[PDB]
Amino acid sequence: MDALDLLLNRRSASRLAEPAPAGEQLENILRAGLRAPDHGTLQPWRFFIIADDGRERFSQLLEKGAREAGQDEKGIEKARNAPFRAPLIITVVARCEDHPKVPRWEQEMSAGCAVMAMQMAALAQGFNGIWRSGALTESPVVRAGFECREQDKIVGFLYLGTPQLKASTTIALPDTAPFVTRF
Amino acid sequence: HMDALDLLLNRRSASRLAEPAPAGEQLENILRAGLRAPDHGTLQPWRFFIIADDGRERFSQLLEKGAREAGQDEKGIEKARNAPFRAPLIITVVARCEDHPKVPRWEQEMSAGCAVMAMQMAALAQGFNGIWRSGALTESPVVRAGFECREQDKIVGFLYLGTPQPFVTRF
Ligand SMILES: Cc1cc2nc3c(=O)[nH]c(=O)nc-3n(C[C@H](O)[C@H](O)[C@H](O)COP(=O)(O)O)c2cc1C
Ligand SMILES: Cc1cc2nc3c(=O)[nH]c(=O)nc-3n(C[C@H](O)[C@H](O)[C@H](O)COP(=O)(O)O)c2cc1C
Repeated sequence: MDALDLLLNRRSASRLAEPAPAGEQLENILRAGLRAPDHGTLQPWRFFIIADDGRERFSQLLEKGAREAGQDEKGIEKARNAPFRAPLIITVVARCEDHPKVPRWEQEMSAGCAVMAMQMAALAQGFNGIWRSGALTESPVVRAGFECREQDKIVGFLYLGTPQLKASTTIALPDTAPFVTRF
Repeated sequence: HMDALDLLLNRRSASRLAEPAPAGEQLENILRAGLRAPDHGTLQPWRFFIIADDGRERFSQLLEKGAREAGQDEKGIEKARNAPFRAPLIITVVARCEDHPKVPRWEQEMSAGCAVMAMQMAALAQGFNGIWRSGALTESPVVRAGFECREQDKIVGFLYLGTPQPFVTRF
């Protein structure tokens, strides 16, 4: 795949199935995330790989978080079923530290950029994924499951796999006119 | 041209930048890359500002004003005013945020931040490069007013552009 083409046509996929990226292709995804821009080279990220019986453990963690948040039956059921929408999930935590010259939001932003880079690396190899978050990124139960300290943040659950639909190449490039001004 | 995977795995920024800046169709490609940022709710929560030629001088004056009104000393004021002349082109990205309970503010800021990275990568993909900068004056009231920021908006980066010269756990 061409680099400019990937960037111009970057699309996510929510319908995902086996096979998951694995072995060297998963390692390529992880290294792409570690190349996220990073003010001060703080490497403010932790990555959790969720696969196989990890998905069942993730289901139990999310259900407990949904119950603890007071969600209704439908929300608890959605949390229970969430991990089985893809064969692999990578949870990205912004691991933040007190650096007076590097604001917290910049460290979080670097972790978020890692998510996007990993989705792009998936796409570049014939896989795809979708960056998901929702209210349970803020659940104490869920954050404790991902070893969050008080200043850390879950910035995404990146669902990964083989997309059921090939990424469309039949769609026009975005229009810049409403978003761009000359300063 | 450039392999997509090699772009991602070897991605690097560049701070030493010179003319020529990307222009014409190559700049348009950079902007279109930013507009493909992941976007929860398709809120399109971004505004881009092209800073070049006389806009660099106007940007310089705005930063100088911000440093001056914050009481910085002469060195800080001069560093602020000189900053835009380190690259032939700068793109300012504003996270233009709206109240949607299903899409918290931080996610919209994230989308705008991802737009910066995508634009930097599009520069790199075309033989240019750049560096995402921010600094303390992104918060300056006069600087935010210069970029039309409402209280809920945020300057997430100044992307300088030109011609260049232990983490993983199994759950
Ligand atoms: C920080 C962040 C959080 C997101 N969270 C969700 C989410 O919880 N659920 C969802 O469907 N999309 C979410 N999205 C949007 C998707 O990742 C994706 O961009 C969306 O499906 C639009 O498709 P596209 O990327 O192909 O344009 C999020 C995006 C960002 C930047
Ligand atoms: C939100 C954000 C703001 C940043 N601001 C600056 C900055 O003001 N000055 C700077 O030298 N680097 C800044 N960086 C880091 C650079 O963009 C770049 O990542 C750094 O020079 C490391 O080079 P590399 O991207 O090639 O790894 C910032 C990064 C992020 C994510």
